[PDB]
Amino acid sequence: TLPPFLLDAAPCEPESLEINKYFVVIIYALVFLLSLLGNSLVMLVILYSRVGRSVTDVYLLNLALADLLFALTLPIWAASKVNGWIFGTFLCKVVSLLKEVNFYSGILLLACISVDRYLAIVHATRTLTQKRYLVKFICLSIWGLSLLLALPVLLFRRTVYSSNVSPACYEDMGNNTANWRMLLRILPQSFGFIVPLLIMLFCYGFTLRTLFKAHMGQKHRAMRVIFAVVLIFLLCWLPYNLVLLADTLMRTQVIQETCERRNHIDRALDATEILGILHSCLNPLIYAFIGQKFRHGLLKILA
Amino acid sequence: PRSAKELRCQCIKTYSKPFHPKFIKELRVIESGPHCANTEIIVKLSDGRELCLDPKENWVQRVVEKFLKRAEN
Amino acid sequence: CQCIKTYSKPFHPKFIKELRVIESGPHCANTEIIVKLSDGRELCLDPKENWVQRVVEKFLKRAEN
Repeated sequence: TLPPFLLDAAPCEPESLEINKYFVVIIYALVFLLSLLGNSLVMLVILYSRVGRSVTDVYLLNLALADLLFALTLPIWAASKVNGWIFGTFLCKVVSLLKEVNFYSGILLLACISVDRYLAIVHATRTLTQKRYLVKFICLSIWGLSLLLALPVLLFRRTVYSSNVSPACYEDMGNNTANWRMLLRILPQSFGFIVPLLIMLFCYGFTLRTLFKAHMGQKHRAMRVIFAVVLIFLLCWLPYNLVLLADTLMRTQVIQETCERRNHIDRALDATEILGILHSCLNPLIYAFIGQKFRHGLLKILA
Repeated sequence: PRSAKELRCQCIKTYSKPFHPKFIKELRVIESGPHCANTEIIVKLSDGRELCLDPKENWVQRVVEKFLKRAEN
Repeated sequence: CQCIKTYSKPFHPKFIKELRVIESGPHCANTEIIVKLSDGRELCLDPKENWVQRVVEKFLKRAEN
């Protein structure tokens, strides 16, 4: 008849804050507005004149559409972050499908642009360069692959009502949902980070190697642009994937699990999601408006 | 009530030393679901400290049943 | 206390996701039972009602699987 006492076997209760909520709302609204304006301007510049529509123009059009759809979906995500998912199951499914489809499409389009530049520079004089005039079919295939890879979100998502937390547009795959979610996370980290990252690194490394050996007067600017693109992609996507892998390891008990680490991982996940959302706004500047053609077009249109 | 994009179990480990039910005042049982793969039993102690019991261990069922029976009276 | 009124319409236990029991004491007079259902609603159940007692036992037995 002795009190059992407490020896760290206590429920780990999550910590809630409201400043982060207001900051998240402001950041999401700013990102929404910037992405909308930039993507609309890119689309208008490309579509105003049908003269000189090259492969890069098609790629940029597809990328702009993807980013515009992502930004258009953002506001409901911001509201959900504010007060959890109150909008119902059907909207959860549809919005998640749109968001993930556009995310996959954007990443794969960046990879395709990298391959296009590799072919256009490294193999400029060879006969392989002629194989880059299949932009329409390649873009259609990328969109189809994104739609295929986004199916699990559509099929296995609904509204989950928990006790410690507000309702969430989560996945409900049964009593064993955690393991299936961990497995399904393999697709975003393989066809979303690792494969595009390797393709981009290979292509841009060889492109830089060829450029450094040339004697043109414009080598420096192209090299700086390539470095900026690669660093932007890394800064945007590496932290989120690193934190996701850390969470996956923590759940599997490969790394020790404690309340402090869980709270830190949640905070890092939120911060890294906010950080990675900036790609929809930074793509138009990095890929489209850093070129003379688009700037001249923008100047001409305003006449 | 906050919001999170990762749902986790509420108990990391469980108390293992059997103890008399007289020290229990409040009980909570959470069925397994999307949030956690195992049922969770959390009990308040006499002094206010909270504990996580093992849902499948033998003595836990006895203790929970005795507490509920006594409270129901 | 944490409960005021209790539902008077019995419902199938299959919707009960979470259960909580608070014994009477200095804080209140009658033991309180709070159930969180699949649809997000929170209900307070009177321990003295037979249907409440049966539902609690059914939920407890199911949760032990």
